Amino acid sequence: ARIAGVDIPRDKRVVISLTYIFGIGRTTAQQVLKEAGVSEDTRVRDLTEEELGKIRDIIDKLKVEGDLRREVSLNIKRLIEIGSYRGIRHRRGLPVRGQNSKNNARTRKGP
Amino acid sequence: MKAGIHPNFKKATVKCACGNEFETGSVKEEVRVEICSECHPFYTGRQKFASADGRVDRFNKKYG
Amino acid sequence: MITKTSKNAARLKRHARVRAKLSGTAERPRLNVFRSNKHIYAQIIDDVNGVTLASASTLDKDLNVESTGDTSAATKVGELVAKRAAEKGISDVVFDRGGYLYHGRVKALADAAREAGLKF
Amino acid sequence: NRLKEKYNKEIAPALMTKFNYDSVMQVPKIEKIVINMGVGDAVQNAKAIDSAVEELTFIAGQKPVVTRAKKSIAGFRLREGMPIGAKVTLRGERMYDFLDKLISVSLPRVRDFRGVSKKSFDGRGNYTLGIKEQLIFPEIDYDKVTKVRGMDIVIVTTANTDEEARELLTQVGMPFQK
RNA sequence: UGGUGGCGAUAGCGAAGAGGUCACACCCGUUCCCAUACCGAACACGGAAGUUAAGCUCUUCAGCGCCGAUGGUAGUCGGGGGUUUCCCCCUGUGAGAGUAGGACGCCGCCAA
RNA sequence: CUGGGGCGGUCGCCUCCUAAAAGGUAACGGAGGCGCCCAAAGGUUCCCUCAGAAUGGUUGGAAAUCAUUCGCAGAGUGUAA
RNA sequence: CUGGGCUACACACGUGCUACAAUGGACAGAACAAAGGGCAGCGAAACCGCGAGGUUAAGCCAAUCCCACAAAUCUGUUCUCAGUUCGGAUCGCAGUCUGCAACUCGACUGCGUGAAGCUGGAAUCGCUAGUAAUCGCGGAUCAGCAUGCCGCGGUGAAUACGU
Repeated sequence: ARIAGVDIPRDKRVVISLTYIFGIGRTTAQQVLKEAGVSEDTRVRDLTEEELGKIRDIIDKLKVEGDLRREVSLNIKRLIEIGSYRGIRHRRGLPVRGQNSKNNARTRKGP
Repeated sequence: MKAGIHPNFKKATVKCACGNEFETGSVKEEVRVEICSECHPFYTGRQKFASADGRVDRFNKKYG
Repeated sequence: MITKTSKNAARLKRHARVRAKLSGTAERPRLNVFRSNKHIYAQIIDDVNGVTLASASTLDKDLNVESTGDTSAATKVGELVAKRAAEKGISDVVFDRGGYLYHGRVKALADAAREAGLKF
Repeated sequence: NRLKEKYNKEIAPALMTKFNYDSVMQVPKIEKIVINMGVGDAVQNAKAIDSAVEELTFIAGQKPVVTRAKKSIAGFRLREGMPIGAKVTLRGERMYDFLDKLISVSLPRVRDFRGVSKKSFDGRGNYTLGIKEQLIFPEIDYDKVTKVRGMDIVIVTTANTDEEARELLTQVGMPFQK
């Protein structure tokens, strides 16, 4: 499940249904789902036996769950292995993407 | 085979979104199935599917 | 890979625990059944002597069935061998169950012996 | 009989021509599959062992057997009795519909399914297979329990060496990790 | 050649070949008779397609396990002596281990 | 009871050793236990065989479970030899 | 003079921002200001780019022109009580602008991701009406760099029994 995504929506909004999977979101769901033409539409679970497969072709041509986790693996793992200046904060614990270290710290350190 | 403990198994009709069908047996008279080996990219040779792995790595970054 | 016990192999571990219960003879020789796949036998044996007193089997060119290896028509040997020792007159015999279940058509062999006369 | 007609037509002579044996019947096969829960309610405090009954009977309608703890455990729960995990040691022809539900149906419902277990053989011919999900098998309802367990499935071969058995399973067509 | 017995693993583990028409086998099916903490693996049932592969038989090995001495010693009955926590003779017994060696079986009854 | 007595400890029952190859055979000698428990842990019919080890697996862990070989017994046999 | 640091980071605080949501969230249309700056500058319109912005270029030494469109607010669709069609960090890929150069260390935009939060303890604060609170705008620094600072307007409250 579902017929379009893996662990897709059921009895929920169509734009949020396209906003379910790890990579299918709100803007792109409105974009490629807007190319399919739903707009919620039909707002719960009834798109089509041939429309939902239209989300299998238009909804299937893009990606990506394992490719998003794999690109992140080559990013925090790529720069985590190819260096780096993003690695020492990519796993070192401190703020990597820019912040104060005496700051709120609700990304890595906390309290 | 104990009587009344084992559910009846009518001849199944497996189906798929790609229109592929398979004749087996199940408790249900008909069985729609989201994915089949004839549709799954791994079993179907080496289809590009979505990758195109290694594009690009470990380097290919140039612009003039 | 899976090593299995043959149906002759462990069967004689079930047979000897009957052999520790009965004395072979007592003017009453012991009487076993041999259930093969094809055709099923019957001997009349007794310790101490080890003398097979009288015998036949489903393999017998005299008195064929001719269905040969199925239900109680193959226990004519259960009828025959009791009629065979009936001319020896001996006896109200001891009955070995072999290593098989006294169930039928293994029971039906020894069933055919009783209205052929022999008291057990 | 779709897997059963598969190897009774081509696969068993295909290994004979790959490398020899006497007596063409001398070919490894599918012997027996032992599905396991192993759960024991973690750790007996559910109390529903018997929740694993409803979860298991729709993989295949074979009635299961809860495996009783054959030892007392000093570090956890409990002493013997109070069984730990269910079990179906299925065989025969229901065997050859369990595997058709695996390869082309439920094994791609493992999410990241590509190929697996280069080394999970027991050394001399058994094939072990751990399972971590239970939306996998088709007649499991998503309307039902929605609780997460794990499984083993132990495929048993006939070959003396898993050399012959691994090459058997590739003539079966088993997707391995390469 | 199969079945059932009797004899201390000298009968056995292990290695290696060879046999299947008949017999014992695997093998095939599960409607029946009946079984599984489930299930025709087993147990039960009726059948004959495939087989020496396994069982089982024969044949070679002494790697292992076993049997097993003779001689000689430890110990020891019975005397006798002492330097007496022990030791010495004499008479008769005699171990254990090891070893020379044997052996990977005989003897039946019934059935073809 | 006693290596004078007192204080300590023991008084009866089962097992072992001391016990000298039958069987007994002592000491305030050396070890354990016993004043119960099982409506089945009894009787019978009919099945089946352990412990540990390795190999691989589900949260699985040095170990609960699950499969293939090993495994004459290194397991159990209510409670202790 | 180059590079670095002032930006580090188990931890405690200080002041603010944005939230925890239906008097709300997303969209469509309409309406209302005041103030200041702009020649080493503001930049109109036109086209391009979702986008941030790019191109050229009329005009303005400025009560004329530009910054400029205000936003909260009003009228319809819809979300419906849930960590969510709320909220927004973190972090990844992809672009723009600034600069000798944006990795330590500028911001903005795209797609994705969607922490924690469901009105916050003892205690503590500011507040007497165009005030509190709240919604936006402009400017000093300044190539870039505001959630601060200084001004500007918009919606429009309750209570003061008494010492």
